[PDB]
This record gives sequence, C-alpha cells and structure tokens, in this order.
Amino acid sequence: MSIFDKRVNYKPFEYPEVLQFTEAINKAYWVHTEVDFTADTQDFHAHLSLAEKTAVKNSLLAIAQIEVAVKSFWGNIYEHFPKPEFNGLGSTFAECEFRHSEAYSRLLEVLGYNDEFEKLLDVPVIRRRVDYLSNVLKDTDNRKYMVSLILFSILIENVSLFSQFAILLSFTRFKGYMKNVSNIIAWISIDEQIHANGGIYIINKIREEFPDYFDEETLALVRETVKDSIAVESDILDWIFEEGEIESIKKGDLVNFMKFRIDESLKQINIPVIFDVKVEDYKALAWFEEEVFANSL
Amino acid sequence: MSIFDKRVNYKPFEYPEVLQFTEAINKAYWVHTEVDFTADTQDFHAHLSLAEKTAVKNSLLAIAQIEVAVKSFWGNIYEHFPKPEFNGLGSTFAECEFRHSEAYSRLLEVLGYNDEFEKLLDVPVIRRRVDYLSNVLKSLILFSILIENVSLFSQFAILLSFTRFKGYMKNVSNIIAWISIDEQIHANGGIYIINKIRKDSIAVESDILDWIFEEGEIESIKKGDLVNFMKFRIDESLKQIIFDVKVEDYKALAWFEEEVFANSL
Ligand SMILES: [Mg+2]
Ligand SMILES: [Mn+2]
Ligand SMILES: [Mn+2]
Ligand SMILES: [Mn+2]
Ligand SMILES: [Mn+2]
Repeated sequence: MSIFDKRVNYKPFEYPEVLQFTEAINKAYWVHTEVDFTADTQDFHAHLSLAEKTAVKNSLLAIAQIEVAVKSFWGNIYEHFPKPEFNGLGSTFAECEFRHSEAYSRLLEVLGYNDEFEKLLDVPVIRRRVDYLSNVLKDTDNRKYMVSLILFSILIENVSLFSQFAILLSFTRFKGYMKNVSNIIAWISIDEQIHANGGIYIINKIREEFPDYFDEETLALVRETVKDSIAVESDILDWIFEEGEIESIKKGDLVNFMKFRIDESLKQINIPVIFDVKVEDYKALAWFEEEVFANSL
Repeated sequence: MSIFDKRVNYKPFEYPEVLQFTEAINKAYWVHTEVDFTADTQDFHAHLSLAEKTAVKNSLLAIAQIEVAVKSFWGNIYEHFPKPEFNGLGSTFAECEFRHSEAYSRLLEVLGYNDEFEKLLDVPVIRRRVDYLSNVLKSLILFSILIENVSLFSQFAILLSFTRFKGYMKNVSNIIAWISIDEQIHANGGIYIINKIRKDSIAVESDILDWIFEEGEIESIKKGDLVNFMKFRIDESLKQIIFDVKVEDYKALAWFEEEVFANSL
C-alpha cells in the first residue's frame, strides 16, 4: 500500500518518523498563559517610537491575519493520508495551531489592536495577500493536493511569518525591549519549524513512493508561485514600516532572509534553488537562530 | 444564529466556557515517555497470579479496543459545530486522544500483549461491543457516556486496585490516573455541549467483566461492585443532563476518586 491508502491497524507504524515530530512538539509544549506582557506594555508605551510601534503592530496584525483563524489543513491530513500516524501528527499540529491563535489573540488584546484586526481587510496589501493565498492553496487528486502541501509548508509554515518573527525579535536583541513577546515568538518559531520539517518529511515520502509526481510542470509552478510570494510580502514589509525606517531591522535584509529560507526549503525537497543568496546577504539575519534559542528558556 | 451556524470571526468567543476544558487539559498535560515501567514488569512477572495477570491483560485489551484506534469524533466537531472555540476544543481533545493511544500502545508493548491485541476480535465478547458501538454512533449523548466515561472507568478501577491494596503496578497507575483525569474533562466537555443543547450498554459491559476475570476473580476488586460503580457513574452523568444505587452498594468503589488523586502527583 501507499501513503494515500488507508491502513486499519494502529501499529506497526508505516511511517514511524511521525513520532519525531510529535515528540518534538510534546517536548516544546507551552501555553501563552505562562507569559505576562505587563513589562512589554510599558516598554511599548514609553520607549518605542511611532515607526517602531507601527512595526510591531503591523507585524502582529500580518501574522494574525493568517494564524488567528480556523486552520483545518493539518487537522484533516488524515483524509488524504489515511494512516494512524498522520492522524496523530495532524491532531498534534492542529492543537498547536489553536495554542498559537490564542497566543496571537492575547497579544492583540493586551496591546489594544482588536479593532484594527477586525478591519484589517481595509488594508490593500492584506487583501492582495488574501487573494494571493486564495490561489496558492486552492487544492487544500493526490497530485494537486501535494503541491498544495508544498505551498502550505514553504509559505504558511516557513516564510510567510518568519520575516515578521524577526522584526519582533530584533527589539529584544538590539534594544532589550519586548522580551516577553519575543519569548512567545521564539516558542512559536520553534513549533513552526517542526511544522515545516514535518511537511518536508511528508513531501519527500510522496517523492520516495511517487517520483513521477514531481514532473517539470509541477516544479515550474512551485518556483513561479514562490516568486510571486516575495513580490507580495515585500509590499507587506512596506506597509509594516509605513511610518519609517527603524534601527533594529532593515527591509532589504528581511527580503534576502526570505529568499534564503525558501531556497533552503526547496533544497530539502530536491527542487532547484531560485535566488541563491550570497553569504554577505543572508548573514545579516544569522542572529535569528541564536536569538530564538536565547528567548526559548 | 445557533450553534450549528458558522461564525467566521475568531473572537469574541460565543461559548467562552470552552477554555475551561482546554486549559484543564493543558494544565494536566503529560506523555507516557515520562514513566518507566521496569518496576511494574518485575511485580507483574513475580507477584501477580494468573487470575491477576489475566485481569490486567484483558483490562488493557478492553480499553485498547476502543482507545487504540483513529477516533475522528472530537477532531471533526467543527464540521457540526462551526465555531472557532469548538475547533480548538476538538483539536485539544484529539491531540489528547493520541497521547492516550500512544500510552496504551506502550503498555501493550511493555507487557508483551501485541499479538493478543491483533487477535482481539477473536474474542466473542469483544465482537459484541464492536457491533454494539457500530449501529450506535451512526451521537454525542452516547459518545460522552460511553466512550468518554464508564466504558473505560470500570477497567480503570481494576488496574488502580493493584496499587491501592497490593502496592503493585504503581507506574501503570500513574498513566491510568492521568488518563482518567483527561477522560473526566472529556466527559464534562461533552456534557457542556449537551446541556447547552438543552440498559444495553450495561449488559454488554457485564459480559466484558466476565471475560476480564475469565481465569477467576481476584482479591483487589470484585465484579459485582464494578457494576454498581458503573451504575453510579451513568446516572450521576444523567443528572448533569435509572440505576438508583444504594450508597453502601457503590461506596465500596468510592476510593477511586481518592486513588486517582494520589496517583496524579
Ligand atoms: Mg477533521
Ligand atoms: Mn499556527
Ligand atoms: Mn504552523
Ligand atoms: Mn482517548
Ligand atoms: Mn477520551
């Protein structure tokens, strides 16, 4: 049988590597109620400029536009991979997403941005992403579902949030502010890396069992659709920094950071690199990995 | 706009009490990898009789028949109650059921009963409950009293009895106590949706009790008290939403709520 065929017996697991992703979530388990944002409200109110206040506010709004919602992809991966492993993997990932949405919802409530979130569809750059995301995940056919799994793992889990993650973390590393928010973002970015790595694993298993599925047309659509994401997210970075340039982080460094992460995801699934970022370009955000590790414990 | 209509916006929560059950699950979070069953294997092999081994074996097998499987009920409650709270409640309970199925799978492996679980459908007593739960559940009312309660709680008491009276299987009792706390939250979560809405099971479960003690009854627990303890938990859950038990009939199994807390921490 294949990965798309239903197996009734619980164990032995046909894909026991699922446990490596679920155990990783279990070991990193966290809830936002372990975090109090009182000190972050005071640094935000007193020690942040308007350009920095807008950078944090539009960052969290852009993340919550995708994350604060009913995300049903992972919770329903058993419908396409009818294995007891992937039901456990999806349930573990779906519960993680509910913890994330509650963490983002609390951030918007504590900082007083619930009103802007309900009217976030009044921003043009947001609807352009909603329209873009409303063409990259429309097959949420096993082969049109797998390319949707590709575009879900490279975007929703790996690069459509991480540029905003780095903006929030930059205030803690370079300014020492927003340390509790950076605590939550660090824990989330670890969960999101486990989600993306789990998607890469499933994609490679489909390639290990169905190598014909990765034909020339599918690779051409993935690389084309990925190139459109950066044109969309570069305009979002413009809207995030709409009140001006800030000292903690630069937009040009975020774009190369976004390009580097995409190529790293394409490498792990044997898809040709698109941008080939230079060392002197992506090392500007090389601090992101160690900053996630610092704000983790 | 009722509970079966899809409210698109995430917050505010129409049913904010959902967070009471998810946080209780979050606070009681646990995995079977925290527990080592080496001390339980030595007591099982040396200090338990054949009737006690069979009681523990068939207890675990009876629980595993329902819990070691793909349980798509809670994971799909958003398709019937399209609210962001219930998708969060369903996902929280669904993940918890995977931690349970993995814990039971480890118990079957640690006690060496994997081949017995493969051939569990050879048991005519197991086939009767499979066919009973088949036409039934063809739902939430039945699901929260059956799967989420005393279709497991009687077998939970059989396992916990060895620790209270004989001091054995303390690590298994750790797993079973944590599971019973999670199951109690799952039942209260189903009852919540049920009062926000607002006989055949006992004969089948008594046959399973006959099969659990097929090699003879044991010292730590008796079948007759289990049926009354079963009869208590059924009506006491019906009060929240038929087998009136006298209290000196059921308080023979009232240490359960006490032994669960002693093995929780
Ligand atoms: Mg589902
Ligand atoms: Mn999420
Ligand atoms: Mn995710
Ligand atoms: Mn369960
Ligand atoms: Mn349950």
